Amino acid sequence: RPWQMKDLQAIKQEVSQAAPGSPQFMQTIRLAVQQFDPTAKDLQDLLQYLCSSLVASLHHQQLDSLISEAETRGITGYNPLAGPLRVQANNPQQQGLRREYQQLWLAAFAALP
Amino acid sequence: RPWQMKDLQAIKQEVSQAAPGSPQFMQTIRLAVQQFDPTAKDLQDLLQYLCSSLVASLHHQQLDSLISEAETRGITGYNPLAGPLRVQANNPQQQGLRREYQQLWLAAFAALP
Repeated sequence: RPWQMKDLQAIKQEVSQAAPGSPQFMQTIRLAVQQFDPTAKDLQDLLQYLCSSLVASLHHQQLDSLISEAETRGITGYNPLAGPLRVQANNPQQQGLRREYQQLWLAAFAALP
Repeated sequence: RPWQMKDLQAIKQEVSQAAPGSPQFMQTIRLAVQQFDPTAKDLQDLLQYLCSSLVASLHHQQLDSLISEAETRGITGYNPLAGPLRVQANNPQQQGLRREYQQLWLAAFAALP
Protein backbone atom coordinates (compact mmCIF):
# COMPACT_ATOMS: atom_id res chain seq x y z
CA ARG A 1 0.00 0.00 0.00
CA PRO A 2 2.62 2.57 -1.04
CA TRP A 3 1.53 6.16 -0.58
CA GLN A 4 -0.06 8.03 -3.48
CA MET A 5 0.06 11.77 -4.22
CA LYS A 6 -2.53 12.64 -1.58
CA ASP A 7 -0.65 11.13 1.37
CA LEU A 8 2.68 12.79 0.57
CA GLN A 9 1.01 16.10 -0.25
CA ALA A 10 -0.64 16.07 3.16
CA ILE A 11 2.62 15.11 4.87
CA LYS A 12 4.35 18.09 3.27
CA GLN A 13 1.37 20.32 4.07
CA GLU A 14 1.62 19.71 7.83
CA VAL A 15 5.44 19.50 7.75
CA SER A 16 5.66 22.98 6.23
CA GLN A 17 5.62 25.23 9.30
CA ALA A 18 8.14 23.27 11.37
CA ALA A 19 11.83 22.69 10.63
CA PRO A 20 13.73 19.38 10.48
CA GLY A 21 14.51 17.94 13.89
CA SER A 22 11.68 19.81 15.59
CA PRO A 23 9.24 17.61 17.55
CA GLN A 24 6.43 18.07 15.01
CA PHE A 25 8.55 17.15 11.99
CA MET A 26 9.82 13.97 13.61
CA GLN A 27 6.36 13.11 14.94
CA THR A 28 4.82 13.24 11.47
CA ILE A 29 7.71 11.47 9.76
CA ARG A 30 7.76 8.66 12.31
CA LEU A 31 4.00 8.19 12.04
CA ALA A 32 4.11 8.01 8.25
CA VAL A 33 7.03 5.56 8.22
CA GLN A 34 5.55 3.34 10.94
CA GLN A 35 2.24 3.28 9.05
CA PHE A 36 3.15 2.70 5.40
CA ASP A 37 6.31 0.63 6.10
CA PRO A 38 8.18 2.14 3.12
CA THR A 39 11.43 0.82 1.70
CA ALA A 40 14.49 2.92 0.87
CA LYS A 41 13.05 3.94 -2.51
CA ASP A 42 9.93 5.54 -1.05
CA LEU A 43 11.91 7.06 1.83
CA GLN A 44 14.29 8.81 -0.56
CA ASP A 45 11.29 10.03 -2.58
CA LEU A 46 9.71 11.47 0.56
CA LEU A 47 12.93 13.21 1.58
CA GLN A 48 13.46 14.75 -1.85
CA TYR A 49 9.86 15.93 -1.67
CA LEU A 50 9.97 17.54 1.77
CA CYS A 51 13.15 19.55 2.29
CA SER A 52 15.78 21.36 0.26
CA SER A 53 18.74 19.59 -1.32
CA LEU A 54 21.08 20.83 1.42
CA VAL A 55 19.04 19.14 4.15
CA ALA A 56 18.80 15.95 2.08
CA SER A 57 22.59 15.91 1.67
CA LEU A 58 23.10 16.46 5.40
CA HIS A 59 20.65 13.67 6.17
CA HIS A 60 22.40 11.31 3.79
CA GLN A 61 25.77 12.07 5.39
CA GLN A 62 24.31 11.21 8.79
CA LEU A 63 22.60 8.13 7.37
CA ASP A 64 25.80 6.85 5.77
CA SER A 65 27.54 7.31 9.12
CA LEU A 66 24.79 5.38 10.94
CA ILE A 67 24.66 2.59 8.35
CA SER A 68 28.45 2.16 8.35
CA GLU A 69 28.44 2.03 12.15
CA ALA A 70 25.67 -0.58 12.18
CA GLU A 71 27.27 -2.78 9.52
CA THR A 72 30.56 -2.76 11.42
CA ARG A 73 28.75 -3.58 14.66
CA GLY A 74 26.51 -6.14 12.93
CA ILE A 75 22.89 -6.36 11.84
CA THR A 76 20.58 -9.25 12.66
CA GLY A 77 19.79 -10.23 9.08
CA TYR A 78 22.31 -8.27 7.01
CA ASN A 79 24.13 -10.49 4.52
CA PRO A 80 26.66 -8.35 2.58
CA LEU A 81 27.16 -11.08 -0.05
CA ALA A 82 24.25 -9.73 -2.13
CA GLY A 83 24.27 -5.94 -1.73
CA PRO A 84 24.25 -3.05 0.73
CA LEU A 85 21.45 -2.40 3.19
CA ARG A 86 20.56 0.38 0.76
CA VAL A 87 19.78 -2.36 -1.78
CA GLN A 88 18.75 -5.05 0.74
CA ALA A 89 15.83 -2.92 1.96
CA ASN A 90 14.22 -2.87 -1.51
CA ASN A 91 13.55 -6.61 -1.46
CA PRO A 92 10.08 -7.10 0.10
CA GLN A 93 11.15 -10.33 1.86
CA GLN A 94 13.68 -8.59 4.15
CA GLN A 95 11.42 -6.84 6.65
CA GLY A 96 14.15 -6.66 9.29
CA LEU A 97 16.54 -4.75 7.04
CA ARG A 98 13.75 -2.40 5.97
CA ARG A 99 12.73 -1.55 9.54
CA GLU A 100 16.37 -1.11 10.57
CA TYR A 101 16.86 1.30 7.67
CA GLN A 102 13.72 3.20 8.67
CA GLN A 103 14.99 3.57 12.24
CA LEU A 104 18.42 4.80 11.11
CA TRP A 105 16.60 7.20 8.79
CA LEU A 106 14.52 8.66 11.61
CA ALA A 107 17.55 8.89 13.91
CA ALA A 108 19.70 10.64 11.31
CA PHE A 109 16.87 13.09 10.66
CA ALA A 110 16.43 13.73 14.38
CA ALA A 111 20.16 14.39 14.87
CA LEU A 112 20.55 17.11 12.21
CA PRO A 113 20.76 19.95 14.79
CA ARG B 1 -3.27 4.09 -13.42
CA PRO B 2 -3.00 7.58 -14.92
CA TRP B 3 -3.63 10.60 -12.74
CA GLN B 4 -7.16 11.97 -12.31
CA MET B 5 -8.59 15.46 -12.07
CA LYS B 6 -8.04 15.71 -8.31
CA ASP B 7 -4.32 14.91 -8.58
CA LEU B 8 -3.80 17.61 -11.21
CA GLN B 9 -5.84 20.11 -9.19
CA ALA B 10 -3.73 19.44 -6.10
CA ILE B 11 -0.48 19.65 -8.07
CA LYS B 12 -1.42 23.02 -9.53
CA GLN B 13 -2.84 24.46 -6.30
CA GLU B 14 0.12 23.50 -4.10
CA VAL B 15 2.52 25.35 -6.41
CA SER B 16 0.33 28.27 -7.48
CA GLN B 17 2.49 30.89 -5.76
CA ALA B 18 5.93 29.56 -6.70
CA ALA B 19 7.53 30.29 -10.07
CA PRO B 20 8.35 27.73 -12.77
CA GLY B 21 11.63 26.02 -12.00
CA SER B 22 11.72 27.08 -8.35
CA PRO B 23 12.93 24.37 -5.94
CA GLN B 24 9.36 23.89 -4.67
CA PHE B 25 7.90 23.49 -8.14
CA MET B 26 10.74 21.17 -9.09
CA GLN B 27 10.14 19.03 -6.00
CA THR B 28 6.43 18.63 -6.64
CA ILE B 29 6.65 18.11 -10.41
CA ARG B 30 9.50 15.61 -10.03
CA LEU B 31 7.51 13.68 -7.44
CA ALA B 32 4.47 13.58 -9.73
CA VAL B 33 6.49 12.44 -12.74
CA GLN B 34 8.32 9.76 -10.76
CA GLN B 35 5.09 8.56 -9.08
CA PHE B 36 2.52 8.35 -11.88
CA ASP B 37 4.92 7.08 -14.59
CA PRO B 38 3.31 9.02 -17.47
CA THR B 39 4.12 9.06 -21.17
CA ALA B 40 4.80 12.14 -23.30
CA LYS B 41 1.10 12.76 -24.00
CA ASP B 42 0.19 13.08 -20.33
CA LEU B 43 3.22 15.29 -19.71
CA GLN B 44 2.07 17.63 -22.49
CA ASP B 45 -1.39 17.75 -20.91
CA LEU B 46 0.15 18.57 -17.52
CA LEU B 47 2.29 21.36 -18.96
CA GLN B 48 -0.68 22.88 -20.77
CA TYR B 49 -2.62 22.86 -17.50
CA LEU B 50 0.18 24.36 -15.42
CA CYS B 51 1.92 27.12 -17.39
CA SER B 52 0.82 29.44 -20.17
CA SER B 53 1.62 29.21 -23.87
CA LEU B 54 4.80 31.27 -23.43
CA VAL B 55 6.31 28.96 -20.81
CA ALA B 56 5.05 26.01 -22.83
CA SER B 57 6.92 27.25 -25.91
CA LEU B 58 10.12 27.95 -23.99
CA HIS B 59 10.06 24.48 -22.44
CA HIS B 60 9.29 23.03 -25.86
CA GLN B 61 12.40 24.62 -27.36
CA GLN B 62 14.64 23.65 -24.44
CA LEU B 63 13.38 20.06 -24.49
CA ASP B 64 13.88 19.93 -28.25
CA SER B 65 17.53 20.87 -27.72
CA LEU B 66 17.98 18.40 -24.85
CA ILE B 67 16.38 15.50 -26.72
CA SER B 68 18.44 16.59 -29.72
CA GLU B 69 21.75 16.13 -27.93
CA ALA B 70 20.64 13.03 -26.02
CA GLU B 71 19.43 10.98 -28.98
CA THR B 72 22.05 12.36 -31.37
CA ARG B 73 24.67 10.89 -29.04
CA GLY B 74 22.91 7.52 -29.28
CA ILE B 75 20.90 5.90 -26.50
CA THR B 76 20.70 2.28 -25.42
CA GLY B 77 17.00 1.83 -26.19
CA TYR B 78 16.50 4.38 -28.98
CA ASN B 79 16.17 3.02 -32.52
CA PRO B 80 15.77 5.96 -34.94
CA LEU B 81 14.15 3.82 -37.67
CA ALA B 82 10.79 3.59 -35.86
CA GLY B 83 9.88 7.18 -34.97
CA PRO B 84 10.70 10.24 -32.88
CA LEU B 85 11.38 9.85 -29.18
CA ARG B 86 8.01 11.52 -28.55
CA VAL B 87 6.34 8.48 -30.18
CA GLN B 88 8.54 5.74 -28.73
CA ALA B 89 7.92 7.16 -25.26
CA ASN B 90 4.19 6.66 -25.93
CA ASN B 91 4.58 2.90 -26.46
CA PRO B 92 4.24 1.14 -23.07
CA GLN B 93 6.92 -1.42 -24.06
CA GLN B 94 9.76 1.14 -24.18
CA GLN B 95 10.05 2.16 -20.53
CA GLY B 96 13.66 3.23 -21.03
CA LEU B 97 12.58 5.84 -23.56
CA ARG B 98 9.78 6.89 -21.21
CA ARG B 99 12.16 7.46 -18.30
CA GLU B 100 14.62 9.33 -20.51
CA TYR B 101 11.76 11.51 -21.77
CA GLN B 102 10.66 12.23 -18.20
CA GLN B 103 14.17 13.24 -17.13
CA LEU B 104 14.76 15.44 -20.19
CA TRP B 105 11.36 17.02 -19.54
CA LEU B 106 12.07 17.86 -15.91
CA ALA B 107 15.59 19.14 -16.60
CA ALA B 108 14.34 21.33 -19.45
CA PHE B 109 11.57 22.77 -17.31
CA ALA B 110 14.09 23.42 -14.51
CA ALA B 111 16.43 25.26 -16.90
CA LEU B 112 13.96 28.14 -17.41
CA PRO B 113 14.97 30.75 -14.78
